[PDB]
Amino acid sequence: AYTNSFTRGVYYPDKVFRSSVLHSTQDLFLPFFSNVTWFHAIHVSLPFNDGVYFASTEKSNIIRGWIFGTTLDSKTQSLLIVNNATNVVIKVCEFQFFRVYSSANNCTFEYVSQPFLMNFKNLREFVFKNIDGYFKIYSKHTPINLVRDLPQGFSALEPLVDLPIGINITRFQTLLALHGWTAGAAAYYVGYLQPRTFLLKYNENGTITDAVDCALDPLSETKCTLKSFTVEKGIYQTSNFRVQPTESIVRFPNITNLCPFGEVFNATRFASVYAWNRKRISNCVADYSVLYNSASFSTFKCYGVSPTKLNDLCFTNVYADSFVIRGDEVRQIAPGQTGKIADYNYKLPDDFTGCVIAWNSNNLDSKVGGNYNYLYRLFRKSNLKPFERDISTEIYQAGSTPCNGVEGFNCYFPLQSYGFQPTNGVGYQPYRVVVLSFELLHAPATVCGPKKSTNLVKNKCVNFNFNGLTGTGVLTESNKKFLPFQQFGRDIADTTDAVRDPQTLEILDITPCSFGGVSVITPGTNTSNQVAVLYQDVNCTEVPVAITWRVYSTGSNVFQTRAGCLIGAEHVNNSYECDIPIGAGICASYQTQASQSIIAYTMSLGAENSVAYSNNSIAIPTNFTISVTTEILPVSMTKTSVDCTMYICGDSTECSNLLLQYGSFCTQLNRALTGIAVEQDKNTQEVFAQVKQIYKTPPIKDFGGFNFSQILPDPSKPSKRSFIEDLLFNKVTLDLICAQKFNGLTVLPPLLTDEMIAQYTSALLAGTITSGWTFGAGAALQIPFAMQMAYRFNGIGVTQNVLYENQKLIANQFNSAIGKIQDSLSSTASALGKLQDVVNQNAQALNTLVKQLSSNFGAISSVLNDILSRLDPPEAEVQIDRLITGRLQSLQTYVTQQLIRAAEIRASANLAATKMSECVLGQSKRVDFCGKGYHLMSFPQSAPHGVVFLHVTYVPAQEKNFTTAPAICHDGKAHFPREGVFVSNGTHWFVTQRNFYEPQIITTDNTFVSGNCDVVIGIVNNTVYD
Amino acid sequence: VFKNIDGYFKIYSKHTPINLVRDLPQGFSALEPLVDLPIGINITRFQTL
Ligand SMILES: *[C@@H]1O[C@H](CO)[C@@H](O[C@@H]2O[C@H](CO)[C@@H](O[C@H]3O[C@H](CO)[C@@H](O)[C@H](O)[C@@H]3O)[C@H](O)[C@H]2NC(C)=O)[C@H](O)[C@H]1NC(C)=O
Ligand SMILES: *[C@@H]1O[C@H](CO)[C@@H](O[C@@H]2O[C@H](CO)[C@@H](O[C@H]3O[C@H](CO)[C@@H](O)[C@H](O)[C@@H]3O)[C@H](O)[C@H]2NC(C)=O)[C@H](O)[C@H]1NC(C)=O
Ligand SMILES: *[C@@H]1O[C@H](CO)[C@@H](O[C@@H]2O[C@H](CO)[C@@H](O[C@H]3O[C@H](CO)[C@@H](O)[C@H](O)[C@@H]3O)[C@H](O)[C@H]2NC(C)=O)[C@H](O)[C@H]1NC(C)=O
Ligand SMILES: *[C@@H]1O[C@H](CO)[C@@H](O[C@@H]2O[C@H](CO)[C@@H](O)[C@H](O)[C@H]2NC(C)=O)[C@H](O)[C@H]1NC(C)=O
Ligand SMILES: *[C@@H]1O[C@H](CO)[C@@H](O[C@@H]2O[C@H](CO)[C@@H](O)[C@H](O)[C@H]2NC(C)=O)[C@H](O)[C@H]1NC(C)=O
Ligand SMILES: *[C@@H]1O[C@H](CO)[C@@H](O[C@@H]2O[C@H](CO)[C@@H](O)[C@H](O)[C@H]2NC(C)=O)[C@H](O)[C@H]1NC(C)=O
Ligand SMILES: *[C@@H]1O[C@H](CO)[C@@H](O[C@@H]2O[C@H](CO)[C@@H](O)[C@H](O)[C@H]2NC(C)=O)[C@H](O)[C@H]1NC(C)=O
Ligand SMILES: *[C@@H]1O[C@H](CO)[C@@H](O)[C@H](O)[C@H]1NC(C)=O
Ligand SMILES: *[C@@H]1O[C@H](CO)[C@@H](O)[C@H](O)[C@H]1NC(C)=O
Ligand SMILES: *[C@@H]1O[C@H](CO)[C@@H](O)[C@H](O)[C@H]1NC(C)=O
Ligand SMILES: *[C@@H]1O[C@H](CO)[C@@H](O)[C@H](O)[C@H]1NC(C)=O
Ligand SMILES: *[C@@H]1O[C@H](CO)[C@@H](O)[C@H](O)[C@H]1NC(C)=O
Ligand SMILES: *[C@@H]1O[C@H](CO)[C@@H](O)[C@H](O)[C@H]1NC(C)=O
Ligand SMILES: *[C@@H]1O[C@H](CO)[C@@H](O)[C@H](O)[C@H]1NC(C)=O
Repeated sequence: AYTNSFTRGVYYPDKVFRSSVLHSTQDLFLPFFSNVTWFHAIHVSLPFNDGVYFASTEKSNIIRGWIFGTTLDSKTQSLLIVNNATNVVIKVCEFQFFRVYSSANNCTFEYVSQPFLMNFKNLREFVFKNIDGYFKIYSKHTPINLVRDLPQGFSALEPLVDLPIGINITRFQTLLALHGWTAGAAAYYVGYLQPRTFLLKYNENGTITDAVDCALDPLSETKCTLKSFTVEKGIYQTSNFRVQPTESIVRFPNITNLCPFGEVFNATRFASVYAWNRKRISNCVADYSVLYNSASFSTFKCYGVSPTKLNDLCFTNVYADSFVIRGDEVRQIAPGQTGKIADYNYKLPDDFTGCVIAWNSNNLDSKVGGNYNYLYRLFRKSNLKPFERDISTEIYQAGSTPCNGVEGFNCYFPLQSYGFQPTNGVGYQPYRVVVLSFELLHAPATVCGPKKSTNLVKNKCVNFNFNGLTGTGVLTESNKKFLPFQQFGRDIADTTDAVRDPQTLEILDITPCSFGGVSVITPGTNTSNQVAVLYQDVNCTEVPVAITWRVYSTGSNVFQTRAGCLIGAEHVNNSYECDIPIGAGICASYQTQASQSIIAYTMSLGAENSVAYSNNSIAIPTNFTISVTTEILPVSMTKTSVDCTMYICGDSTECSNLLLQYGSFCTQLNRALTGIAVEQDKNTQEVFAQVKQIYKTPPIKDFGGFNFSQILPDPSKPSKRSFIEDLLFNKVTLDLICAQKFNGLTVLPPLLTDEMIAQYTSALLAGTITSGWTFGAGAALQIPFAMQMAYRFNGIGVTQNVLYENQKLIANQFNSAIGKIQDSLSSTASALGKLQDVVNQNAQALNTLVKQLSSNFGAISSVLNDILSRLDPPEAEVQIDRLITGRLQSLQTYVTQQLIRAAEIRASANLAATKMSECVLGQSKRVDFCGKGYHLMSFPQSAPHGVVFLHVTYVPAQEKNFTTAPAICHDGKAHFPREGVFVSNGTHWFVTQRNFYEPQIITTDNTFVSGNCDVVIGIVNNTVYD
Repeated sequence: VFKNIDGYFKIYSKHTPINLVRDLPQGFSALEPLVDLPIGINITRFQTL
């Protein structure tokens, strides 16, 4: 039987308390939704690889006992756990498989301890792990409902005990004791752990409440990468994919330059004993396999080198000595061994980096009468130096008297050769011995081996090697024309691009295994859980054959695009607004095409339109909308202060004295940050403090129907802000601050408090609504808001009569616009994106800075205190200086990023100051500067580290067609409109303003004369009143 | 071209026909490598036979 493990196989990774923190771990866990074996134990009257997760839900404690080992037959040590009524007993010994075991031999360690395990069934979760000879056991007891077959539910297993088990473990078994055998059946669950990366969520109590398997599905991969349980709708770049190579191929030239070492093995007569000949070969190829294949031998023992080792080791100055010796003298030449021949004929150095090969030579050297030609000398002045030969025939005085002349009593220089006979000498028969030594100690290398190659593969990623040039990828037919001296080809980027086969002189291109970006496209995690996967710049004929999660690699949804391919969304022919941009004009959405799914499509650039252009057709608007639009501008950012001493050094005197050497760097960093903070204050002053005096709105708020109650301050609230200002303040969200403060990263408060910023804004509002643009230039001059509105209308080329004749309508439009602003700000949280993401950037920068303190930067650890405690000053300081360099580099990176961010914030603040000067303090003519349409006025509103402009704009609407002429000819002379345009309703002609349909009688006042009507193209005929 | 670097003695050569207007005419050509020998001896002075 089998089933799926939903949320089981989770434990506390280490004995450490945490709280309200999402922690990422890499350890042995049971993967989520895994193939868990449902065992049933029934009587008729398992491999332990990378830990085991064991679950039991049976009653009456029926399942009692565990076995772990490699053989479990008392040949090798075994681990056994057994439980009964009162306690639990553990052994690690060789038990012969008390019905459990027969005999106890070689027993070394046993453990006796507290009990572990004490119709609603209960789960008894156990986890067994074995790492570097340490066996950790984890457990948990959880009563549940009846049956439920591994229900939905999460809980982690606390550790109980760890065992120092020093034996290889391969298989584990369960045992149980039963009460004539009673018939019975039971059930348990077995799961296998893998090296996985998990994300654990800790509650306020520090209990692991929930987990995410990062390496299960793309959605959980995005969850683990963002370190959050909720993922906002969009596209997120996850870990990069690379198709792995298939095999390894090695290419070398054909076999050349052979060592003729067979001939010296096949020599008719070998070198003498006392007069051994020394020989050296180099610059060829030798093998040991063929050496004992062609020339078989049985008497050989080698010192310091493995028989297989000689084949791959590359010689320059190898010493070879071959001679015929007696079988009993074959083993006597070993260094430090005493003997007549060793001390007076030939011996090897103590540091003999070599080995001996011996074989029989009786049948090739011995005669019937004996070979009396292998003469030697078992007499010398002393123990001769290693690798020395002597042929000087000086008489040796062996006896007590100076034996001189031809001979003496038992005195002679040479000795008669051994009676070398085939059968008579049992171990005295001659043997040929060759001693090969390789005490090289030299730069050149000559004699290594044929350096064997393998078969050639093509059109497939491989680990290719060409005469030491190593790489990975596919090979293809080469169009390059090499030259005989050229071997491989490089490109502009100094990388290998084409290589020639050293065996046969054919050349192939090199292209490493195709790869690209992996992106996950998701809607809101709350909205849905199905995701799409984008493979960037990879042809998706390759990923399906590349089928760690590869479930989606052979999905029925594949769409190919310029950006790459998309899997998990269906391409559709119709075009919508872009929601999630994919790239190269492809956008993804989540909709029902009634079941909802992810789709991909070509983005629409807006509704198709054809402007009704003609010779003489104009469209004139007859109505307008007073559109009030919010423009959010960041003005300042959180003024940050950092002290080197607190951050870089954990209040250590030694670290402080080592850091004082970098005083220049620290003063530069402090100067840069102080400059940034003073610049933030200057930004706020330049944007807001543009008024010499603080103006006050009158108690009578009568502005000809315009209602400024939502933007003017309300005395009720303690901080005298407005309704809209309060909404903006609530929308932006401004512990980790305590940790930042404790690590020496402080936030200096702005010079201007939110109260005085609101007071500056209120002064600007009062000046704007009571004086208009005049308070910007010089002394504030009072003017009714109606006539200021008439002036703003006159500014955009609309005659002031329009506003006075529609005063109530414009006032109602403005009020409804403010109402819509209030509703939009109250409803959605996406309004103040810019200020919120600025705050998020600053918070992320500070969090990254605090997190880099965990990096060791190649030191022993990331904490100075343990370094000081565990190290004597010199090694302590040689670690601490590296740590200081790392942390100073992190601080420099932070300060540089802050300088660039402060430059962009200063650009935004200069733009905000320009907008306050040109939109608030006056009416701007710059198109689309102070909002979309014809700008009328603006209202500043303070917001957390920024400003909001309520750009009031005139937008024409309800346009209609008219017939138009460039000029009028009345009395043979052309007439032109003073300021407006000629239009005809079909019968009569009229002069009108260009932004509001208002026809007027064509008279001498609104028109001026110029030349005659035979030059202007498109002039028409009409009459002009005096 | 005769070189010796890290005990490795390298020979480069090239063969060109000329009308023998005069010694070392105007022209461009490179010397393709022929043989490198791992000699590893001291070279300071050289002579032509
Ligand atoms: C220019 O556009 C104005 C709207 O942008 C438009 O105002 C609209 O006028 C109509 C009729 O005068 C109103 O319609 C409603 O009138 C009353 C409420 O006052 C209702 O009882 C009726 O049933 C009807 O629904 C609109 O309410 C009003 N819109 C606004 C925002 O006030 C002007 O009339 C237009 N001017 C010209 C010259 O076309
Ligand atoms: C300017 O606009 C203001 C908001 O649109 C408006 O204030 C609003 O006034 C109305 C009635 O005058 C209030 O409506 C509520 O009045 C009482 C309050 O106890 C309730 O019992 C009623 O049921 C009703 O809900 C709004 O509460 C009030 N809104 C705010 C935000 O204060 C001003 O009156 C407008 N200015 C002028 C001159 O009229
Ligand atoms: C195009 O514009 C024409 C010029 O304004 C317009 O003609 C005008 O039409 C109105 C009635 O629709 C006339 O108004 C007078 O009508 C009678 C005439 O006897 C009087 O008794 C009334 O009291 C009223 O004053 C205008 O007299 C007339 N303009 C002229 C100069 O005669 C056309 O109707 C417009 N046509 C279209 C299709 O838009
Ligand atoms: C964290 O543990 C505390 C106990 O130390 C929990 O507080 C009690 O929880 C029980 C069961 O949930 C309630 O019956 C009590 O009313 C709680 N006591 C108090 C004073 O609130 C607390 O609920 C746990 N928190 C979480 C998130 O599980
Ligand atoms: C897969 O890789 C590229 C990328 O799609 C393929 O190149 C396209 O091939 C199709 C059909 O032959 C053409 O219509 C496109 O114009 C090609 N585009 C580009 C950018 O090259 C290529 O044919 C496929 N196979 C291989 C081996 O690359
Ligand atoms: C001005 O007149 C033109 C043409 O007389 C109008 O354009 C037509 O609009 C209708 C529906 O909007 C289409 O079915 C026609 O194909 C259009 N014709 C042309 C030639 O473009 C235009 O709508 C009129 N202007 C306004 C503001 O309505
Ligand atoms: C505007 O009216 C004038 C006359 O009042 C037109 O001028 C005449 O045009 C015709 C045809 O080209 C000529 O035969 C006459 O000789 C012109 N008379 C004069 C006095 O110039 C003129 O054509 C009209 N405008 C247009 C655009 O037709
Ligand atoms: C579990 O594995 C067995 C054999 O290894 C297989 O027969 C069975 O279908 C698998 N079950 C699941 C749910 O994958
Ligand atoms: C449990 O078993 C141990 C030995 O394995 C023994 O010492 C102990 O007496 C047993 N207790 C009971 C209650 O069976
Ligand atoms: C294991 O026990 C056997 C007795 O059968 C003994 O010969 C051997 O020396 C023991 N080995 C160890 C390592 O204790
Ligand atoms: C290597 O030997 C093979 C086997 O016949 C031959 O085809 C190939 O041409 C040889 N290459 C060289 C460089 O000798
Ligand atoms: C996700 O949707 C739920 C309702 O289904 C809503 O309560 C929640 O606010 C949404 N998430 C976010 C981040 O707004
Ligand atoms: C888009 O239209 C073409 C023909 O115009 C058709 O072949 C194709 O199947 C359509 N796309 C989809 C996703 O059905
Ligand atoms: C626009 O005026 C020119 C001037 O001669 C004329 O040729 C053209 O036909 C006119 N356009 C149309 C659409 O009639």
